[PDB]
Order: sequence, then C-alpha cells, then structure tokens
Amino acid sequence: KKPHRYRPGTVALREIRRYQKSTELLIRKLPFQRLVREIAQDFKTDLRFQSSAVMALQEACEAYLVGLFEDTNLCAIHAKRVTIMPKDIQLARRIRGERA
Amino acid sequence: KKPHRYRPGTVALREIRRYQKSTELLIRKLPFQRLVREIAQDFKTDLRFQSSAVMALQEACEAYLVGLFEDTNLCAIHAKRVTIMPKDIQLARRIRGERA
Amino acid sequence: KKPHRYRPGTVALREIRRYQKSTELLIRKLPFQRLVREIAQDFKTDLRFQSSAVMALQEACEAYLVGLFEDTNLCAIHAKRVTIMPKDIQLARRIRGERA
Amino acid sequence: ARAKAKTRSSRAGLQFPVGRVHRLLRKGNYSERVGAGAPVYLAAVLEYLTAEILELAGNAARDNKKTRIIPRHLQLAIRNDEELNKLLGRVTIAQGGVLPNIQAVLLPK
Amino acid sequence: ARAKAKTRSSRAGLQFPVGRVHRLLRKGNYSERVGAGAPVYLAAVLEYLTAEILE
Amino acid sequence: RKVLRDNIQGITKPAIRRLARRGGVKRISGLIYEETRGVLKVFLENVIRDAVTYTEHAKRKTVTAMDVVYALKRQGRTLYGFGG
Amino acid sequence: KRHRKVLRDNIQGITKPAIRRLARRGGVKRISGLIYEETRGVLKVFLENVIRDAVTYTEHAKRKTVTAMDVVYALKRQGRTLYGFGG
Amino acid sequence: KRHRKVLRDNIQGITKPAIRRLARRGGVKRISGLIYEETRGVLKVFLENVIRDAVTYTEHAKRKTVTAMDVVYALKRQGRTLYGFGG
Amino acid sequence: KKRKRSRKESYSVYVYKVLKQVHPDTGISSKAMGIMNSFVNDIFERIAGEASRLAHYNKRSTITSREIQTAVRLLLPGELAKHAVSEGTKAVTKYTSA
Amino acid sequence: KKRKRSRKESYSVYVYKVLKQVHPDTGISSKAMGIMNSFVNDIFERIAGEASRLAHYNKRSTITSREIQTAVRLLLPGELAKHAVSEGTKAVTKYTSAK
DNA sequence: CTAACCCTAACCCTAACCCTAACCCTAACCCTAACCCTAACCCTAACCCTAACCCTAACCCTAACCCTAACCCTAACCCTA
DNA sequence: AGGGTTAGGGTTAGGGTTAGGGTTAGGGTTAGGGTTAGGGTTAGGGTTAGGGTTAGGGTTAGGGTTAGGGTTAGGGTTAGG
Repeated sequence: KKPHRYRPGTVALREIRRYQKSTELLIRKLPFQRLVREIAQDFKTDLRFQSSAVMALQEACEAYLVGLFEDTNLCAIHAKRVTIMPKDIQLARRIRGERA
Repeated sequence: KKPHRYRPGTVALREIRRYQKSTELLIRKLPFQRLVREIAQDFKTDLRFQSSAVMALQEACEAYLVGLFEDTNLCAIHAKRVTIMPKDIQLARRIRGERA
Repeated sequence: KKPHRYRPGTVALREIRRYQKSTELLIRKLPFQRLVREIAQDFKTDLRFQSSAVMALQEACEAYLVGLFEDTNLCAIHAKRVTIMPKDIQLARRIRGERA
Repeated sequence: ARAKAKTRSSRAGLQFPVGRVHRLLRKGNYSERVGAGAPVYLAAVLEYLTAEILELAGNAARDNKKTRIIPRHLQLAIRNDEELNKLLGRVTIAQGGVLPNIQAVLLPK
Repeated sequence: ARAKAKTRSSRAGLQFPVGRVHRLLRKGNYSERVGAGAPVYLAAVLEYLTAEILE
Repeated sequence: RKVLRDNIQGITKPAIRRLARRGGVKRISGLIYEETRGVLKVFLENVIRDAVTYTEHAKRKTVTAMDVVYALKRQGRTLYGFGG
Repeated sequence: KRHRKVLRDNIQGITKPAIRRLARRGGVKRISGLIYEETRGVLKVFLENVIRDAVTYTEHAKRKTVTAMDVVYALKRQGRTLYGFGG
Repeated sequence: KRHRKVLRDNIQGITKPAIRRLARRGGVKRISGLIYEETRGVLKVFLENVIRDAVTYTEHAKRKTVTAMDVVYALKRQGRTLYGFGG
Repeated sequence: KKRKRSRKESYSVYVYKVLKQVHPDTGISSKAMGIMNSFVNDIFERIAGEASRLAHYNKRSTITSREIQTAVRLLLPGELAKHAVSEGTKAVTKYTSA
Repeated sequence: KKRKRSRKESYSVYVYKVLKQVHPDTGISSKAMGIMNSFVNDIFERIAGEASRLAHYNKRSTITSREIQTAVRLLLPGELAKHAVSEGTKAVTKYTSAK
C-alpha cells in the first residue's frame, strides 16, 4: 500500500464505509439556497424564504437522491454490471411510477 | 408432409395482439371462488361472499398481474433479455416496494 | 337622445383604409426593447442592443405579422368565412413551411 | 359540593392526555359525537407505541455507547424493527443515515 | 305568497345538483359551516370534467 | 371435500400464460407460475383479511362488493364500475 | 439597486388593440379573441430565432454590443433582406 | 449596491463531488459521467414541484413568506412525510 | 309490511344531460354510468377533503370559494386546473350578477 | 413570546414520563422529542380519520371504542395490533371499574 | 357567532462585510469493467387431445339485512374552578 | 335531546343442490433460439494532487410582515311548510 498509487476500487469502499456512518449534509447550503430562489422566481416574485424551509428542502432532496442512487445501484448489478448508467435511472424511475 | 409449422415468435405475437384487442376475462370464476373461500376460512368460519365481490377481486387480481408482467418484461428488456425470470420478478417487487 | 351608432362593419372598413393609407408604426418601442432584452438575456448576459437594430427588428416583425394576417384572411375568405381563426393560422404556417 | 377533582390520567392509569385527545376528537371535525372509551383506547395505543419506540431507541443508544437518544439511533431502531419499518414505510427521519449495507458483488475479490 | 320557486341549477346555468352538493358538504362532517359559492364552484368543476371525459 | 392444496394449482398454467401475453410477455419461464401464485395468494389473503375486518366491524356475516372496494381503496387501488 | 419587477416584459406590449391595428392593415375585419395569444407566441418565437442568430454573429468578433449590421446579416440568412436601416 | 440577480449557474451549483459523495453514501462504487446532468434535472423538477406547491400554499394563506410548516405540508401531500423540522 | 324502500342517490340524469349537450347522438351504458358516478364521487370527496384540510390548517371554520379554488389548483394539473378555475370564476360572477 | 402571545401544544412531558418509566438513567434530545411528537400526531390523525371513515361507512354518528379498535387493527400490523388491542381493552376495563 | 374591517407590537427576513479553510476543478496516470463475437446447451416455444371441469339453465330455503316501532342513556352545551 | 339498542317480521339472496356438454387444461413430445459461460477490445472514470473559487459562521442594522386585540355586521344555521 504505497502512498503513490492505490488499487482502483479499494479507496471507494473505505469512503463508502466512512460516509455511511455520518448524518451531515453533503450538498452545500449556499449553492442550494440560490437554486431555491431561482425556481420560485417563475411562480411569484417578492418571496421571502424562511431559514427552516431551505433546510427541510435540502434534507428531502438528499433523501430522494440517496434513494434513487440505491435503486440505480440495485438495477445495475442485475445486468451482470457494477456501475450505474443513465439508461438505468430511467427504468428505476419508471418502475416506481414517477415518470408514468 | 408440410403443415407449414410456424416459427417460434409469430404465434406468440399474434396471441399477444389478440389478447390485447379484447376485454373478456382469462381466469375462471369457480376456482377463484374456491380459492377465496379457502383463504377466508383461515379467518372467520361460516362466511358467505358475493358474486360482485369475487368478480371485482378477480378483476383487480388480473390487473395487478398484468402490471407485474409488464414490469417484469420491461426489466427483462433492459437486461438484454426477452424472457421473464424470478429474479426479475423479485427485483420488480423490491423496487415497487411490495417486499413488505 | 341619439348618437347615430355605426353598424358593425363600416368602422372596421374605414379603420382598415386609414391604417393602409399610412406609413407610421403601430407597436410601441420601449415594450419591444424590453422584450428583446429579456429574450437576449437567455443567451449572453450583459448585452447592449442598438436603436437602429431594435427598429429594424420591429419593422421586420410588423411586416411578418402583416403577411401572416393577410394569409389568414385569405384562408378565411376561401373557407366561406370573414373572421380569422387559430386553425387558419396553423394551416397557413403549415403550408408556408414555418411548422412550429 | 365538588369534594375533590381527580385527574383522568390517574383514574385511567395511563400517561397520556385523555382530555386533550377528547378535545381534539371533538374539535377535529371527525364526528358530531365522541365516545368516552375511544379517547382512552387511543391514548393507550399511542402510549404503548411510544413506549416500544423509546425502548428500542434506548437499546440502540446503549449499544452505541451513548446516553441520549439521537435521530440516528431512532432511524436505526425503526429500520431494525420489521413491524415499525412496515408501519412507517413512507416516513423519512431527518438528520439520519441509512444502514451500512454492502452487497456481496461490491465486495473486493 | 312565495311567488315562484326557481331552481338553483337554472339560476347558476350548470347541470349539477348544487343543493345535493351543499347537503353532502353539510352532512359529510367536513366543516361546521359551508359556503355558498363553494358548491357552485365544485359543481362547475365536476361538470367540466364530466363534459371533457364524455367528449 | 375441497382440497386446500388444489387451489394454488387452480391458477392454471395457460391462464398465467394468457395473462402474460395480454401484458406483453413473449417468453414465460417455468418458475414464474409458482411465484405468481404465491404473490396472488398473499395479495388475496391481505384483501380478504381487510374485508373480514370490515364485515366484523359492520356487524355482518356477508362480504359485499362495497366492502371489497373500500378495502382496495384503503390499500391504494381505486376500482370503478363494480359499486359506487 | 434592482427593479422590483423581474418579469422583464413577459411577452407584453403586444396588446389587444395593438394586434387589432396590425390585423386591420392586412384586411382582417373580425379578429377573434383567441388570436392574441397565438400572435404573441409566434412573435416571441420569431424574435427568439432572430436574436439567437444575432447573438451568434456578435459573439464572433469578441464584441459585446449588437449592431444593426449584424441584425440585417442574420435576417438575410433567414430569407428576409431589409433595406434602409442596415446598409 | 446590489445590481445583480441569480443566473443559470444554478444547475451547476450541484457540484460533481457532491453527487459523487451522495452516490457513495447510497452505495454506488462507480458513477458514470452522464449521471450528473440527469440527477440535476430530476432534482430541479422535484424542487420545482415542491416550490410550486409551497407557493400555492403561501398564496392561499394570504402571506408572502414560505415556512417550514408549509414545506412539510406540501411534502406530506405528495407522499413524503418528514419529521424533526416542524411538528 | 310497508313499501318505503330506501332510494339510492346517483348522478345518472346529470351525466346523461351532459352527454346530450356534448354529443347528442351517442349513448352511455350502465357500466359507463356507474364508472362516471364513481369518478365524480371520488373527485368530489378528494376536493372536499382537501378543502377541509386547508380549513383545518388555517385557523378558520369556514369554506369559501378561495378554499375550493386552491384545492382545484392543487389537485388538477395545468391546463385542466386553469380551465376549471376560469369556469368557476365565470359561474360565481354570473351568480353575483344575476 | 410574552406580549399577549399564544401558547402551542405538545406532548413533551408525557414522552419524558414514558421514557423515564421504560428506562431510567437515560436521556433524549430535542430532535428526538420533535420526531416523537410528529409521529404521535401523525398516528393520531390517521387513526382518527380511519375511525371517522368507518363511522361514516357504518351509517352511524358516534366513534366509540369498537371503531377505535377496528381502526387500530386495520392500521397496525399483527402482534403490535394485538398488544395495542389488549392494552386498550385493559384500559377500558379499568375505566369501567373505576372513574 | 365568526369573518371582514383598523391600529398597531414585535418579530424575522433580508442587506451587507470578513477570514480564511473545507472543498471544489482540472488534468496526470492507469486498472478493470462495459461491451461486441461467438458458440453449447437445455428450456421453454408450439401442439394436443382426451380427460377435467365450469357455467351455463334453474329451484329453494333458510340464515341474514335491515325497516321502522318503542324507549333511554349517552352524548353535548352551559358555567366556573 | 336524539342516536343507538332491542325485538320483531318481511324480504332479498347466497349457498346448496341437479346434470351436461362444450371449453379448456394436464402431462408428455420435437426441437429452435436465447442464455449465460467464455475471451478480446476499448476507453471510463477511479485515485492523487495542488491551484484557488467560494462557504460557514461572527456580528450588525432596518424596516416588511404576522397578526393581537377590538368592533361590528351579515352569512351560515335552524326550523317548519
């Protein structure tokens, strides 16, 4: 295990084990705070978002993204694969009944 | 010596089209009534069902089976396959959220 | 009490003649400038247009609208009608080759 | 001639506001008439559910070398209990991660 | 007296029972008070949906 | 007299094949019939348990199509036509 | 600092009598009420298609200003050559 | 003063390492290249729907400030009950 | 003993009237009538339930036209919601005028 | 605030008492307390709605212990529903014996 | 009796500046997975036809739904601790 | 104060029963083509890093905004015909 080159695929497992034992937010607040304001501009201007609404929005978005990534990973191993692909997210969302 | 045997595929396709262009039922009524009676016997004894009730039950079961078969065929097509598999049924039930 | 109300038709005809015997513009300039600025905002930010440019744009737009209205009126006259219709506009754009 | 005013929680033996449950059933536009044993039944069911959830959370906290109950331990106990996971399937606990479940195919050779 | 009794469907121009909608809103344990324009709005929405589906 | 073991077999193989053909399946595997029968039995068990609970709450001994539709809507499957 | 109305003219200016004045120039006597929206839409898509080419022409010379010459050059490509303003 | 507003440097706000860390937290070993754009699009659609629901709720409440209570109500109306933030 | 059988309420006459207003040449079977009766009742129960939830969230013990208009915009999608809102506004305007 | 303001409602005291009864010398957090309050409120609203729907289907106007027990048996799963029904019946018997 | 009116108290949301420091972007190297070709098997496609069996056409009747008649207890509203 | 409870008879109705023949399934048969096993090709991102854009507080002020309280009047309610 020289510090110059590590075997690809081994550092990702340690990262997965380390990130699966923490509850901190992965998406950052300031980049996410501007996305919420930019979307609400098309509906109605002069809107003031509370400090607790963006937090719940980010939490729900992170949970939905984690669920979608888990579904895509479950769909990936089905075709004798190990990586995700854009053709799998579409099927994972269609089976759930979201895209209809 | 030529009955002109059909190659495996055209008969299945024309049967799919004929069964899709119809509104009649497929499963019988008396075996389904005996099945639902045997199932209801495990709860409360001396039970009397209804004709409309068992008809609606058969219709809902046929619709659910059609949806499950459609999801399994979609999973098989995504998995570079044309036939359904119990692993595909299990993955469909796992993604749909029925596993419990 | 009497004002000698005009029957629906003579006012429209005299207005058509008065607007055909003139060379002035009809659409305003500042709203058109705001519209083209909003449209240009979707491409490159911090853009500065020109007075002659927006004037030529308004002139070309007015000419295109006049031609489209003439084609729609001709289609309506051919269709045993006197008023324009969105179906007539759609058919005119389909025949002219502008599609959507 | 009031003698004494005994509390409904003491006469029922539960630790839930039967009076507040009855007031919520009367003002919640659920029905014109609200029974007497129905609030006690609902309070007992809610108390049993809360006791089970708190016991599971305390067991998880004791197993995680902690004294206080955190939403992470709550989510862990909920996902561990099959009946609780089947009951609260469409409920996402905030400030809580999933279980470190690694598939066999993702494991290194 | 009472002159004449005009129907709510005729005064509203719709083809839905506004009276039955109001009675269902009053007896459905939805709220203690039921507005006047709310049954007409619901009847109009239901009539438009039924007309679209039937077309 | 009714063989409780001759009820899962009541869902015959050609019936499942015709259902898969109506859905859009060209080739059906051999081990699909047993899993389909098991899933259908579990679903029917749940729906019949819900209907029995509804009938016991209604102080009756006959399961009705109205109770069946109510149970199906409580599970998340609204059915039209049969009832109202 | 900034205008409180961030609508930036959401396809405005094309009012009802403004369309009722351009249609009468062609010869329309009875103008339907369901024509204003389609007219605004076709005007918007035409202005978009022209402004796209205008911006593409202005971005070639590393210039941040749109002149009338680039506008008439983009209009010539669409098939409508205008005289006078450009030159 | 503040003479600027928000732009489209917002879909790019969801950075690539953030999506990679989210996929690693979910349980993904290898992430493809075309996953970030689709994830950003799906997240934008979901945020658009939730924000539209919250705006409708705020307009019904005769207010101009979106609250965490309204956000939780909209999330529960969709079918995603969230705990902790609110009550 | 006595007759006095219970009368089941249905919207069969209103659906047939709408059918004659739209297509005065087609017919509706008994199954289609029962389907339309269940569709109208399900939508009416969903809108009334959404209006009741809005009346319970905001501390107000009433249901006006705004509560129904909000429940329509939240349940119906896009063009259908706008058309239904326009029809309801036209209806309440004709009621407040005539 | 305290300027003629309004007081909300919660169940923090009951949750803390239940926690102290089921496990002494433990603790809890504010986030866990809020999650427990939201869960209790959600279950309460769901059971109340189910009981109201059952009373409306039964052509009755009173929601009683039978309707609550049916709603519990329909909402809760198996052994949890059985234990909840047993506890509710015990509480009803205690209320009938002493009030 | 509750919702449309007005004055107004206080709160909470926004505007703006700092200080770096955890984090983000690219480009530098390389390993193993996604994918095309292909070939071997055995699995289910396609009959199939004689036996399983079901629903067609009715009869009945006795357990069950509930209808409307009598009657009272449970539920609510009041006040005030 | 009237909704729910009780006893009572009517009254629909579903289970039980007959038989049969016309529809269809059960278990064994021939054989096609799809499947997962294999090995060869390619580029796809995995992993490290170091230049450096930008984020979390830390700590201010101002004036929009929710609504607390009070007033009052009119729309939903209740009742009978």
